[PDB]
Amino acid sequence: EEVRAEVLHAVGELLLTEGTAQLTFERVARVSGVSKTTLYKWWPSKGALALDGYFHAVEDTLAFPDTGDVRADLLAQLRAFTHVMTRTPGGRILTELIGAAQTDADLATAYRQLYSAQRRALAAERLRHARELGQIRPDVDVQVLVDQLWGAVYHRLLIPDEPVDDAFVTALVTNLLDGVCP
Amino acid sequence: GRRPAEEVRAEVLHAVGELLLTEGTAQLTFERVARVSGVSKTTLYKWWPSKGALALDGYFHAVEDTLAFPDTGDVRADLLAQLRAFTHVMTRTPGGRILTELIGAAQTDADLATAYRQLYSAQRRALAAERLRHARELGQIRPDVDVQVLVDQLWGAVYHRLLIPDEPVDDAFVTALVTNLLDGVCPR
Repeated sequence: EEVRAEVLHAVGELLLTEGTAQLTFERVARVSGVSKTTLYKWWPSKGALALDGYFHAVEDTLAFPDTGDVRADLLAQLRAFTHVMTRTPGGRILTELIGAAQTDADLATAYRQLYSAQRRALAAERLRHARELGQIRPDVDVQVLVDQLWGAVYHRLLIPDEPVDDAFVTALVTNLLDGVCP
Repeated sequence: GRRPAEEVRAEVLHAVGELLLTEGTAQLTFERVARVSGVSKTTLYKWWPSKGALALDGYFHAVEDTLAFPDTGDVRADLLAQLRAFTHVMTRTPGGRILTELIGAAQTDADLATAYRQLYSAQRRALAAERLRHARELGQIRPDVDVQVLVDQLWGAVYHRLLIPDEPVDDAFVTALVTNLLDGVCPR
């Protein structure tokens, strides 16, 4: 049934208020409905459950605006993205998961299937619409842009040699849209 | 001192890089390095307080020459040449896996994360930012551009696609990273 909803909802609230440290099947099984091998059938791991619950928890906050101006909408989405990544547990949640995935193939697969593939598709989609209105050159690969935008933020988060601030986010978009050469 | 002592440090670092790149990080041990180099563990422990620091320092010096920045006066050509050597190292060498797994472990090991920056990433960044600032000083990059941001939009973009492979890391990807940035992605 759609009972998968109540679970995701519970997991989402937990993740956004305290991270994954105490995210257990037992606890989730109570706060919501029933475990009964269910959670295990739907979600084979703690990471799977975390990823699924996380995706749906930030889905709306991270949705792309479409007011006709790619610059403004990209800035808007990236700023909502950086707020989630730097002001809520979202950043710590994803970096830990990304970290663990480097030596756990199933978790890596789950990360892409329950979170990253969809996020990238959502970004590429908004980018394609701009590319249609001729706001982005016809020969530009939108998937590359995703890595040069959100990817860049992920990078500073994973390897914090430099801070993720609004100036950073704004330069990301401006450098790309206007180019860095004279 | 810093001569016969630095020579010794270099030999050890060379041994570390050789072992690390052929056998992987799990195989790297102080006992193994000491045996292979002929230098006592006592000395090793003094220079590298941990296995993490040992691996990172050896790794940085093993790829240094290969990842050095050409400085021919053509930022586009030099950037493409460096990103391609970088891509080769990260995808066609054990180096890619070695580094990504250290980045992964660093996510839950504060000390390793600190060593990763001090012995590898901070210096890689400075090397890249330096090449970029040079291009800016020569006028090939707008003077109001923050080169540190560019670092994340080039190498950072590669690391990202490498850490989470939803898309492939090939030459087309590499070339697009540079053209998008240098030429911009908006018409005209």
